[PDB]
Amino acid sequence: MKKNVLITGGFKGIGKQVALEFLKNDYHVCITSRYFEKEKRIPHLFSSYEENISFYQLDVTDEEQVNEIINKIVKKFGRLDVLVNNAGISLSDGLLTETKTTDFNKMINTNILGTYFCMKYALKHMQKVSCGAIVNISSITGLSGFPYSILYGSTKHAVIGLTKGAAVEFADKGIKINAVAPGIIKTETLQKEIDSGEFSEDSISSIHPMQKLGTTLDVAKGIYFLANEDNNFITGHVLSIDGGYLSQ
Amino acid sequence: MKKNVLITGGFKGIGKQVALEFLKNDYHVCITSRYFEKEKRIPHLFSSYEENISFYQLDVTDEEQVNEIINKIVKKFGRLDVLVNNAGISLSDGLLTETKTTDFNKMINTNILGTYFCMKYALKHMQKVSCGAIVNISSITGLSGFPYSILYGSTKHAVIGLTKGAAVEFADKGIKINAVAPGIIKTETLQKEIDSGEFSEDSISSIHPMQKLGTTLDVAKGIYFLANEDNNFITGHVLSIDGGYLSQ
Ligand SMILES: NC(=O)c1ccc[n+]([C@@H]2O[C@H](COP(=O)([O-])OP(=O)(O)OC[C@H]3O[C@@H](n4cnc5c(N)ncnc54)[C@H](OP(=O)(O)O)[C@@H]3O)[C@@H](O)[C@H]2O)c1
Ligand SMILES: NC(=O)c1ccc[n+]([C@@H]2O[C@H](COP(=O)([O-])OP(=O)(O)OC[C@H]3O[C@@H](n4cnc5c(N)ncnc54)[C@H](OP(=O)(O)O)[C@@H]3O)[C@@H](O)[C@H]2O)c1
Repeated sequence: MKKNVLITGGFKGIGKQVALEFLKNDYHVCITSRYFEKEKRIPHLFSSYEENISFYQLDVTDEEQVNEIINKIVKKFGRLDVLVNNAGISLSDGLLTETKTTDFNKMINTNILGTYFCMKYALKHMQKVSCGAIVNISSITGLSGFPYSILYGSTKHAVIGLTKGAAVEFADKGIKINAVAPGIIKTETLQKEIDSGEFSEDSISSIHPMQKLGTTLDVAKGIYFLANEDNNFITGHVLSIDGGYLSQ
Repeated sequence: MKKNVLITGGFKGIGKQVALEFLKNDYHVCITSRYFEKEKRIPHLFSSYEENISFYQLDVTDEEQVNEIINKIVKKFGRLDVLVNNAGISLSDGLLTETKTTDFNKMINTNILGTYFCMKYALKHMQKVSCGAIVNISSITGLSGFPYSILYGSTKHAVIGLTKGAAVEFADKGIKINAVAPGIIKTETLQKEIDSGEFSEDSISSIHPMQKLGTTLDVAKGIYFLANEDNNFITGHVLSIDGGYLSQ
């Protein structure tokens, strides 16, 4: 009876807040981790929402598993209203000439191929019912040049390419496909790097015109807006959630 | 007491639906017309919301009147949470070589100067309280070249310039300033232009990848999202509401 959303992730950072936002809006939420040990955290991370959450172990770089997991979800729930491609990694070295090819391949595998696999199998099902929403997560580095994050940015550019291409291809099938482009977001990972003193909050906050960091809630709200049933006419679009970064 | 929004318009087309959207979300709404006689329509257009609506006669091309009306609103309500620059005109002729300078100046006056005047005086007030949101209405023609709508397109490009410029300028002052870029929207005006027979619906909807026209609700929903209290980190952005038009 509830709309059903799959988030690649859900246990930390942006993904957890995305899960919470859909839960607060009466969705059934499928969340994932590579680690089966995370399933037991559910009643404690999402106190009152436990009954509306389903766990799946999933590595998005494993195409066969992506197909299996999405098939399982469709079989169990008989619907797949929304896919949120949250899973992503950033392996930041130094300048381009010092970067490791193994790092770039890992980012490609997770950020590009993982998003591609999830789209590919989600769309096979969404096509049949001529409805659904996909929201991909890019970055400001997906729309501009960012020193020391060139390779990550390249993958996030590629994500935008998958978003716009798929959008145009599936536009007449009533499926919406959009992306968000967050600026620097204060996740748990960043908060502890600030708390360990070796990273000044104001130092990184200053790259945004708004002179503050983004929150996981800022991102979750944008994703929810693009995904919900009241989105009838927005597709192929990249929503910047960046404190004004891309406008200068 | 209630959040207060000013819309330049409110009696027809996109502007009416924007009023309705803010009303449904518990705002007090100031709506305007150049024509004082429209005020008596309010109990009939907005049956159950009449108590939460205030009428102001306003021509946005008259800078003195813009300053007067915004001052009167702030004096009476003691707040101005949101400004929506809805007022705009399209005077289409033929190719660029056949266009009338008088038509261009009219569009410049309403679409560029009107938006600028309202921003200018709204920001003098919002600056004082370090909060507020402005949503401007541009167009897909503000982000692409559109034969036979070159002059209108030029004014809507200019709107984006005002949007991005002010966003960066006021970002550190807590004020959000964004725009929407709608595709072709089925308003009352368009509905009857299809009814006359000069246009087929399928004919003009075919320019959008989604193969349908946008609605006034589509636009109102996008505007509300950018304007509401839960937008903390989106500024300087142009939200496309165009059935995928700009993604091709
Ligand atoms: N943080 C930022 O400032 C920022 C800015 C712009 C964009 N983004 C993007 O936003 C998304 C979320 O970032 P975040 O900072 O919230 O990340 P995070 O806190 O590091 O969490 C990463 C999430 O992705 C999952 N994941 C990673 N690799 C996976 C794989 N191979 N298969 C399945 N799941 C995998 C993790 O699941 P398990 O570890 O439980 O398996 C976890 O849920 C990413 O795409 C990121 O690039 C982040
Ligand atoms: N319709 C579309 O497909 C479309 C697409 C992209 C963008 N837009 C833009 O969206 C906005 C609304 O369009 P719409 O189609 O809803 O327009 P509409 O139905 O023609 O309504 C025009 C509105 O603008 C007001 N207005 C016009 N000139 C004014 C002036 N000099 N001073 C104050 N108010 C003035 C009118 O008020 P009174 O007549 O009551 O004085 C009315 O409320 C415009 O900026 C338009 O360019 C529309």
